[PDB]
Amino acid sequence: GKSHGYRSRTRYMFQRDFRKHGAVHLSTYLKVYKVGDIVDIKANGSIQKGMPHKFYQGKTGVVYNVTKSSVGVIINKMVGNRYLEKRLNLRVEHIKHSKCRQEFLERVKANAAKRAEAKAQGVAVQLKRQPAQPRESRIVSTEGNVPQTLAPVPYETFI
Amino acid sequence: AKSKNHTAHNQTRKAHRNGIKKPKTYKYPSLKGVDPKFRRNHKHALHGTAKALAAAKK
Amino acid sequence: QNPMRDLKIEKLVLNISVGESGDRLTRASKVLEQLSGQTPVQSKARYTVRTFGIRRNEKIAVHVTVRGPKAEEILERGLKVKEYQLRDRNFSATGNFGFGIDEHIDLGIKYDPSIGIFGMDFYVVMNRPGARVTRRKRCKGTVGNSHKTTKEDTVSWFKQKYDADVLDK
Amino acid sequence: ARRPARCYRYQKNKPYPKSRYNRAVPDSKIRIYDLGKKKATVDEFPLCVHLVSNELEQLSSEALEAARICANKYMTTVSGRDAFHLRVRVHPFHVLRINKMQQGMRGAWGKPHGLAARVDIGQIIFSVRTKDSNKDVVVEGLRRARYKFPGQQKIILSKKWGFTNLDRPEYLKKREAGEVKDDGAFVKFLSKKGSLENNIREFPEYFAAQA
Amino acid sequence: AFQKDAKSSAYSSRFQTPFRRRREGKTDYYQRKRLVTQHKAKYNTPKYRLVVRFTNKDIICQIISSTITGDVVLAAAYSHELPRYGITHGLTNWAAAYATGLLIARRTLQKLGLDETYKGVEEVEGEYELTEAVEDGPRPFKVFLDIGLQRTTTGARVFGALKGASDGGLYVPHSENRFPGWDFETEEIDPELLRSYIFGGHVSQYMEELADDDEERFSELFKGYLADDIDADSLEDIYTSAHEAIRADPAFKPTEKKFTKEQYAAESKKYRQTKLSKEERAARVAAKIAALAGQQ
RNA sequence: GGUUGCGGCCAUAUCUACCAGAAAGCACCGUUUCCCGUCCGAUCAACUGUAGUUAAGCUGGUAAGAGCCUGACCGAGUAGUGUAGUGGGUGACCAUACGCGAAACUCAGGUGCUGCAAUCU
RNA sequence: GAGAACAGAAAUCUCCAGUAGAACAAAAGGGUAAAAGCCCCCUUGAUUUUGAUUUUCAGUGUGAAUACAAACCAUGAAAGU
RNA sequence: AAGCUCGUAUCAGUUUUAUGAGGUAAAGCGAAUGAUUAGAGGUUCCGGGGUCGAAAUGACCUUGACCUAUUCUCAAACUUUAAAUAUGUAAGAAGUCCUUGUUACUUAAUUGAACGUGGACAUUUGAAUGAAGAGCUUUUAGUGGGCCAUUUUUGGUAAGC
Ligand SMILES: [Mg+2]
Ligand SMILES: [Mg+2]
Ligand SMILES: [Mg+2]
Ligand SMILES: [Mg+2]
Ligand SMILES: [Mg+2]
Ligand SMILES: [Mg+2]
Ligand SMILES: [Mg+2]
Ligand SMILES: [Mg+2]
Ligand SMILES: [Mg+2]
Ligand SMILES: [Mg+2]
Ligand SMILES: [Mg+2]
Ligand SMILES: [Mg+2]
Ligand SMILES: [Mg+2]
Ligand SMILES: [Mg+2]
Ligand SMILES: [Mg+2]
Ligand SMILES: [Mg+2]
Ligand SMILES: [Mg+2]
Ligand SMILES: [Mg+2]
Ligand SMILES: [Mg+2]
Ligand SMILES: [Mg+2]
Ligand SMILES: [Mg+2]
Ligand SMILES: [Mg+2]
Ligand SMILES: [Mg+2]
Ligand SMILES: [Mg+2]
Ligand SMILES: [Mg+2]
Ligand SMILES: [Mg+2]
Ligand SMILES: [Mg+2]
Ligand SMILES: [Mg+2]
Ligand SMILES: [Mg+2]
Ligand SMILES: [Mg+2]
Ligand SMILES: [Mg+2]
Ligand SMILES: [Mg+2]
Ligand SMILES: [Mg+2]
Ligand SMILES: [Mg+2]
Ligand SMILES: [Mg+2]
Ligand SMILES: [Mg+2]
Ligand SMILES: [Mg+2]
Ligand SMILES: [Mg+2]
Ligand SMILES: [Mg+2]
Ligand SMILES: [Mg+2]
Ligand SMILES: [Mg+2]
Ligand SMILES: [Mg+2]
Ligand SMILES: [Mg+2]
Ligand SMILES: [Mg+2]
Ligand SMILES: [Mg+2]
Ligand SMILES: [Mg+2]
Repeated sequence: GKSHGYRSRTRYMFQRDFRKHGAVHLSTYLKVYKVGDIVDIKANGSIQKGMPHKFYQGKTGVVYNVTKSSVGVIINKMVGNRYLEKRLNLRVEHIKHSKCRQEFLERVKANAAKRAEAKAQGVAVQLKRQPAQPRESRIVSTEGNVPQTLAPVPYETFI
Repeated sequence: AKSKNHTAHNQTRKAHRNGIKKPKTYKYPSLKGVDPKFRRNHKHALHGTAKALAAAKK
Repeated sequence: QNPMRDLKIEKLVLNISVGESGDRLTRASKVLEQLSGQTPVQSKARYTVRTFGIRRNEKIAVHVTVRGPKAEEILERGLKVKEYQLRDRNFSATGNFGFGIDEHIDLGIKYDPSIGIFGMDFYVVMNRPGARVTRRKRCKGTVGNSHKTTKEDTVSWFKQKYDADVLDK
Repeated sequence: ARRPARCYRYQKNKPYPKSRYNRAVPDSKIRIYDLGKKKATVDEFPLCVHLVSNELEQLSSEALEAARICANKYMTTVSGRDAFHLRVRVHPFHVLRINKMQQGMRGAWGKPHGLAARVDIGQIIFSVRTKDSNKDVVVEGLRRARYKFPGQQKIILSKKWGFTNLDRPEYLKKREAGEVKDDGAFVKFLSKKGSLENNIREFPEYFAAQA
Repeated sequence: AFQKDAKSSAYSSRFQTPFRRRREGKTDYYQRKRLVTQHKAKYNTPKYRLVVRFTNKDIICQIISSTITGDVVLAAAYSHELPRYGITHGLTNWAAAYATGLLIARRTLQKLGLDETYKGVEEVEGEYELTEAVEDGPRPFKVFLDIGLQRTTTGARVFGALKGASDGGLYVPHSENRFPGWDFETEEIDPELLRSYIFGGHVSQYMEELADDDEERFSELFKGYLADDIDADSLEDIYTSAHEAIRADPAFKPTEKKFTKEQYAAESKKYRQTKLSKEERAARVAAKIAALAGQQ
């Protein structure tokens, strides 16, 4: 018969990162989480208590509770044609502050800066991100860069 | 007489007719499952500030 | 350059491999007691053989380790039995040395037929000052090469005092 | 009783080697892989000719063994039994199953039937090395061997020196300088890396920068 | 090592090294983890440690909190400071460890403010007691004994430092079953014996017992005790007066420092070999192939 | 700069073989009355800082060193792959079009960085 | 690997090397080195009260598990567990 | 089907940017495990044979194993490396900053934690493309034998299996 245990299929998912077995280093416990924080889940195999079920491996959620040795992360997992809300109780070994919003927070603070500099100066801020534009025209000189003429090569073996 | 065992065929089709609905975010989510020792204090901490605000409109 | 890397005896361990427990063992144990002063330790069997007649955990033998120049007085006592002639093998590549004599009576102790006659294993482990680096708890390190005890450096030490011989090739 | 090779020609399965899960597979029909003067030195046989696969198929062990014999028989009895070094570059590690036929298709997993060697396009099947004065004879050996194999294979003359990896001039430059070192039937090369101390113990004919 | 001993390259490739402070045999992480980690719902509240370490005869007491960049020394006290407070001998004995902890207690408790309040024990009689919180006041400063790798034995002297910081006004939770004068078969503590260790009573009685039994040894050790005319009996009032000297002024005098850092740096930079350049390293090889291989 | 105690990252820190180390600190090192632990004061506990030593630990330097780290239009736009055709071929399989793109290899460079506190010609 | 009377391939004693190549009831896979393995010491938290949570899911039940709360305890110098 | 509450509003089987996760394809085997061909150099007081031998912990041939540096070939239930396609999150008013109340939680501490009062900056207000709009509620039918195609893929010699 089939087998569908809590940790089935998880040979390498929970594996330990080559040459990085052993006790978890101390910064992992010195980190500090608060409500609203955005964390990424990645289970640590050595720490079997407080583990996330494999489904939330690789997933990113928001902290909704802070307790002695653990955090509560809500995840939107989708079952059927909808999403449902999932409260996870994870130990601090499997959670990691997400840089998925560092750039945004960076962009806000640098956008307040540019805006103050614009308002203190003359107007025309223009601070929305814009996608990769096509190149502008350019002139390419041939000085010391005369074009070489390549041809396709004949068949060979050298086995 | 055997018959088909299982398939996920057409299931995403159906799932998308009224298809996948975003999780409907709210301001002020619930405290469901939040640490009781925190919630107990938090209650009085809200009772007080409320009493404090009513005291600005004495 | 030799100021502090002298060549002391780390400890002397006597060992009597009785092939059985029971009276014969405590009797052989009693040999090591009056001989070492220290109370001896007995070793259980590691597994079962049935041709040596032993079961696992059967208190096969007894032994005792003696540091502390009290050890020298027994090393010499037995080197007198070997007539101060060892062999070249006799000497680990890591610098220790050991031998074996039967009839513990050949070193001092009287007969007492209620005890019997037992053989011994004399094993002497050598070291230099500052071997503690390997044996302590904090900052446990390993002793440098030019401080480790060698077979050459021990044989010359053994020839020098006791004025003993070092026989065949 | 051995099924026709046609049944097992294409690579229709994932590799099914003899393993602790398989455990019960018959011996391989090809069991020797180096024939002729295999003891010989690298300088002894510069010319090298390959039997090269042109298909993505499976070669049985029974067809390797029959082809090893064919090619080795012809070469020796024309050029000499120590005139060449035949090397079979293809090992039959894939197991073929068979549903030995009351019950029907129910539970059809098969027992080991034989071994085969999975073989890519361009993959080399045979390799022989000789004096160039034996090129003809060797090529005819591999040409006769082809009739023992399903699928198209082509014989190719190597640009390399014997079983070495260096082409004829590039190998000569290394040997005729100082950097080659005989070793049984192969050769060690002098690296510019590692302990300078014993880099001169071995390869002493170097460091003069001459013949 | 032996020829049949050498490590393959494969061994070395797949070898995982431990943490540096483990290969150095210095940091027990399995302990450090449980010492440092804070309850996640207190969020920034540092867990301070009363680290005690014994060099070969110098006692170190630091109050330390932890940061991912490195730990933080709130304040430190070394038993080599004890001369300032009237102790010159046995700066590594049990009563020396008591004084240091007391010093580490008063010094921080001073620079934290809970100085006039929380004086700890001043009538030191070796009784077992912890610093109790003041009724309607700042709770006492809480620190946790970081023993390090010291092997816990009943009557060890790491716990002398502990008794001093506990008697100094720090809250260092502890049980009394590792203090000298704790009975084995009845779970009880003789405070008269523990008070004795706090004032060097085991050393005083020793100096007495050697003064009239083997004066050849009493001269070699206790040499400096002769050089200052300190027989045993007076050894108690030395540590008693030191206790006062500590509580009077713990403010940490530093050294007069005699040759500023720059000067210290130059002198040592002499005795420090500096690496070679790749050109230098290449020149020694090409010179070597001319030498060892060039047929003399 | 050195050293120490507590560290962070956890081999650019490990490994093998040699040599070098002033000052201070570590250290080795002496002792067994006391608390305390052993078959053994070796480890562990206590006492001295006195009797001795840089030999070892430690620190650094050397090596066409092993390992490790970094880079490279080195290999390689390769292997693989998403998309396309009433493309080729008996088939096995293979080219082509719009994209994404490795690994090994090879060669060059490198061999701990750093936080707090105390200390030192 | 090198050493020790009887002692032999295998008894017990010592030293060196040793990234786990062992052991952790059991299938296998994870995991683990001042431990999660081995030896010792003290124990009953394998306890009391009712909720939330994850997997299986209909987001029913059951099983199994996770993080708190409120007790009473164990252990350790302690942080802790 | 009935609708209901709203409507520049929020919305997306899509791209972009930023930040995660994964062990498949490939690749690897002079890297671990496990397979596999060939020699070459070492090792025995110590696997068995054989000459001399009274023996030898004796020399010398021999064959096996082992060690060293090489060599041909492999893996669904092997692997350091490691894609492509797929995949989690974020791209602001529910935002950012400042001033300082509340509590029985929490801190050595008016320390923090959470929730606030007062204040500052509006549409280039924070990527792209789209939008016959968005959200919400109830109630009920039929269905619960499926089959085919390209690609991935298991069993089978194979099958319009
Ligand atoms: Mg299954
Ligand atoms: Mg490890
Ligand atoms: Mg459990
Ligand atoms: Mg039916
Ligand atoms: Mg059917
Ligand atoms: Mg059906
Ligand atoms: Mg069924
Ligand atoms: Mg017997
Ligand atoms: Mg196919
Ligand atoms: Mg198949
Ligand atoms: Mg079966
Ligand atoms: Mg392949
Ligand atoms: Mg053919
Ligand atoms: Mg090659
Ligand atoms: Mg501990
Ligand atoms: Mg000095
Ligand atoms: Mg001693
Ligand atoms: Mg000690
Ligand atoms: Mg030196
Ligand atoms: Mg010296
Ligand atoms: Mg040190
Ligand atoms: Mg190197
Ligand atoms: Mg493709
Ligand atoms: Mg086609
Ligand atoms: Mg292709
Ligand atoms: Mg298991
Ligand atoms: Mg530990
Ligand atoms: Mg029960
Ligand atoms: Mg199911
Ligand atoms: Mg339901
Ligand atoms: Mg039901
Ligand atoms: Mg998988
Ligand atoms: Mg593959
Ligand atoms: Mg690879
Ligand atoms: Mg392999
Ligand atoms: Mg190599
Ligand atoms: Mg794989
Ligand atoms: Mg997407
Ligand atoms: Mg529009
Ligand atoms: Mg509209
Ligand atoms: Mg319906
Ligand atoms: Mg229905
Ligand atoms: Mg129905
Ligand atoms: Mg049904
Ligand atoms: Mg179609
Ligand atoms: Mg069908």
